[PDB]
Amino acid sequence: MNLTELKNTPVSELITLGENMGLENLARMRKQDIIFAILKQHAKSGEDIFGDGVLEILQDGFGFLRSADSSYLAGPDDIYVSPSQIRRFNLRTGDTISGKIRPPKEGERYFALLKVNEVNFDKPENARNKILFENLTPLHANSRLRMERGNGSTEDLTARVLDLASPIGRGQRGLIVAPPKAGKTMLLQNIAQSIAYNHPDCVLMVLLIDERPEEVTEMQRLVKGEVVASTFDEPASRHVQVAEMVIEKAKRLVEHKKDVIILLDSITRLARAYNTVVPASGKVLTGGVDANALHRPKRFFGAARNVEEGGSLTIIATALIDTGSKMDEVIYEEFKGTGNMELHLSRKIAEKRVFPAIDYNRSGTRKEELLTTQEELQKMWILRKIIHPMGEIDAMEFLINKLAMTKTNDDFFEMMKRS
Amino acid sequence: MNLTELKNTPVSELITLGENMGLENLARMRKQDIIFAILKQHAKSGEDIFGDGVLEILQDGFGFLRSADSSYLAGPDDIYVSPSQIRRFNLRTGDTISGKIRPPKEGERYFALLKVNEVNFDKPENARNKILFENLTPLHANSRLRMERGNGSTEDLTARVLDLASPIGRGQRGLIVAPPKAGKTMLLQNIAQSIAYNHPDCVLMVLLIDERPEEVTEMQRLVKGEVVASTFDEPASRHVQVAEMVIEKAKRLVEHKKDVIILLDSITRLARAYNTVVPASGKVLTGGVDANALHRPKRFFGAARNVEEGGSLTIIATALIDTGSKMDEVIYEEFKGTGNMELHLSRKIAEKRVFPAIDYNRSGTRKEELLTTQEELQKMWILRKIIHPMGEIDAMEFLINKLAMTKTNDDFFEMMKRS
RNA sequence: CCCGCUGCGUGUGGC
Ligand SMILES: Nc1ncnc2c1ncn2[C@@H]1O[C@H](COP(=O)(O)OP(=O)(O)O)[C@@H](O)[C@H]1O
Ligand SMILES: Nc1ncnc2c1ncn2[C@@H]1O[C@H](COP(=O)(O)OP(=O)(O)O)[C@@H](O)[C@H]1O
Ligand SMILES: Nc1ncnc2c1ncn2[C@@H]1O[C@H](COP(=O)(O)OP(=O)(O)O)[C@@H](O)[C@H]1O
Ligand code: BEF
Ligand code: BEF
Ligand SMILES: [Mg+2]
Ligand SMILES: [Mg+2]
Repeated sequence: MNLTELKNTPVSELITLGENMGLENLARMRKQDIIFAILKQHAKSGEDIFGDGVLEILQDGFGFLRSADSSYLAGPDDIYVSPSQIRRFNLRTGDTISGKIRPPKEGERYFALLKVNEVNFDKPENARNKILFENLTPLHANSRLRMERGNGSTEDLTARVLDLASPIGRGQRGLIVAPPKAGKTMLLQNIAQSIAYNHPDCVLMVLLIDERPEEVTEMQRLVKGEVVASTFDEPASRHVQVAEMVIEKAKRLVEHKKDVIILLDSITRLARAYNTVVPASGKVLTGGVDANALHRPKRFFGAARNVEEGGSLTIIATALIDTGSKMDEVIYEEFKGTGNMELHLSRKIAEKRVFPAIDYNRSGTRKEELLTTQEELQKMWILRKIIHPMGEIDAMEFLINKLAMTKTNDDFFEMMKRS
Repeated sequence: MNLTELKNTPVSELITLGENMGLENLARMRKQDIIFAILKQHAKSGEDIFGDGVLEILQDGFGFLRSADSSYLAGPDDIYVSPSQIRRFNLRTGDTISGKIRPPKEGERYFALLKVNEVNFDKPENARNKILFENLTPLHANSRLRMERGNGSTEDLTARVLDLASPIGRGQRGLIVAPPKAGKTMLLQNIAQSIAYNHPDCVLMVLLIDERPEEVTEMQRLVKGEVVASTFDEPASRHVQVAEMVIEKAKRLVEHKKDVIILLDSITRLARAYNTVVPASGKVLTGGVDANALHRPKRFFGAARNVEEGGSLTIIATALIDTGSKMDEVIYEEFKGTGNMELHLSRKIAEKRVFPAIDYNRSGTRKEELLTTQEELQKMWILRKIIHPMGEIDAMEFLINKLAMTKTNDDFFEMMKRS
């Protein structure tokens, strides 16, 4: 029992609940009004009411608990938190809070809360002395996020090729670059499925920025976890603040020694939104990029790291290259200077239609020896040496038609060694 | 005992110290409060507290001894030095001062220095009669900094190739120019190891401006010297302040006839920070560079020189090219006009996964006859004549698989002359 | 030969 359940419950159920116990209503107004009336009558009955939300701090000192359904923006229902509670519990923006709430008093249009009992999914006083995110000691990615599933399915081929080309570890700063219609979004979907299957302990938060609504619905339907989105019909500031809220929530989760994974549908459009919202400095680089536009995107992308104290933040963002515009090229080569994993998809392999359309020679990760073991690293070395002389197309066809009949990558390696 | 000595000890040790013979405390507050309390009680005994720092002189006349843990920035404990002491000892910004401090009394908000005992690791009676940095007569580099080792290991190979392409001397202005992912940071790490092993007498300082925090941790746990860092999380103003503090410290050390070596993880990011901080003048160069933006980067880079009076300052920095934005192109081609040593790494050799990915033909140093012997220069000329016709990837493969079987460069030259 | 001390425009986006 909490505010969220009543928010997501069907209108018929809540109208019946108000009808039998409570004053009758014919439901001539909005559902939120009926929810407010039900909350009022339940508070009058004397029963405590629960509430949940992700905290966002305002410049005055008070904060609002935004809801995930509204994609963490302001809305009609936003629990108010006083600066006194924030100071007492040392809360920061992005800290999810669950606790007892109260209906608004006179002159108040938002619910308030009197007690908290779940701060970032644990007992609240643990927030008294936790090490801050910027105070953690970062490290190179040590643990490996194996995307391989071993079921032998056709979609498992993309995960296997991902494992072979550019290994992904915990705390990786990854980029997936390709021209449009080259297989980016479906690669992200396959990555999300592999994460959900292999690594259920990780907190997967798929963030879509400046993307088509149909893809938003597809992600919400076929992804197990949390999906937040901001379609392309929304302003740039919308995308900007959604991204800030998501990254702050991820940082707060990491502060509690959690493994957090974020999949970004496109970092190029996030950089474009940041450029649009940035004040003009009078200096413009190649393309339309403002000189000071890329600081905040750099911070957002570089929030991903491997923490020695425990937990990690992985970010896998897609990007556009070879689109005929220097904006995308400069964005890619500027985020190439801060990322770790790089995966290239080429339109030539996509037109030839052999999927996944991965450019093996142009894709790799930094410090692969820290993820793969010695024998696996040597096998990867041999495979890359064999693949490199061949072109992209024939190498991809040879690899795909060479590991398809093999269930596991280890068996593929040993069969390469045998033959 | 020093103040920094109490900083470096764990909180448990200092709280036990404060509990066994000092006032009892259960440590409910921050560490700095305990440090202040124990220092005040120790001064109340009638003895003398000690401390140390690096001097930064404010525009009003007084100064503060910043600490390395705060990246030589304003922290919550900075020993105050009166203008009288500065005038007495002719102290300038960046001087490392160690001496007797006193606790803050009423009206005093930070610690204060009353007696000094060491200025730049020397008695304070030598700083009054020294020659300022700007008055030292500059000179071309004469003493060679041998990066070679007798190990024969693979990691030595890179250093060896450096000794063949661009010899490095004391007082050089180095530029490791390459696109992203070419190998600049690993090459800088190898240079740091070579400096630490071959030349332990040189003062090695590593400056990382706007780079990955994991690389900062790797430098800290790998470099045998001093590491000062400012990751991309910080703004450009912090970057420039840290840069000026480091360069002032290096200049003060050079004024005492010391060999100082500075390694810059990226001079391009420093130039970008200076461009963002500089006031607009209405004139913008191609690529988005302000017209008056590169003067201070020029001063920072040209602070490196060989001093005839004794000592030297050697700055080796990494730069960026082929990013797709002409900002980096103009920055590199402008720093090439104020440097001595250029070492180029090509992205395509890196994609071949052949390391080091040095561009031998585009790499060289100015006035190499002053750093090498006659026979060594003759052999280097012969090798360059051999290498020049062949392609860059072929050249690097030939060089690597030719000097892999020789422990030193002399054996490589002997086997090339013989065969 | 006697002297008063010291926004937009342009540029940058731009080939
Ligand atoms: N593994 C795959 N199998 C079949 N088609 C694919 C695959 N990956 C991508 N595609 C094709 O890509 C097109 C859409 O591009 P998508 O993969 O969603 O990334 P993006 O839209 O970002 O380019 C679809 O028409 C789909 O047919
Ligand atoms: N001497 C070397 N030996 C082996 N690998 C190297 C060497 N130098 C660079 N690399 C490779 O380069 C990657 C790191 O590149 P880095 O130097 O960080 O790029 P940048 O020069 O743009 O900072 C690592 O994954 C590493 O495998
Ligand atoms: N006539 C020459 N003989 C030998 N070396 C030369 C000659 N002219 C230039 N160099 C080489 O060029 C380098 C200096 O170039 P410099 O003339 O300073 O460049 P800039 O033209 O930018 O001033 C020296 O290291 C030297 O080896
Ligand atoms: F067409 Be997709 F955006 F590569
Ligand atoms: F990718 Be490197 F930092 F240029
Ligand atoms: Mg897409
Ligand atoms: Mg680097």
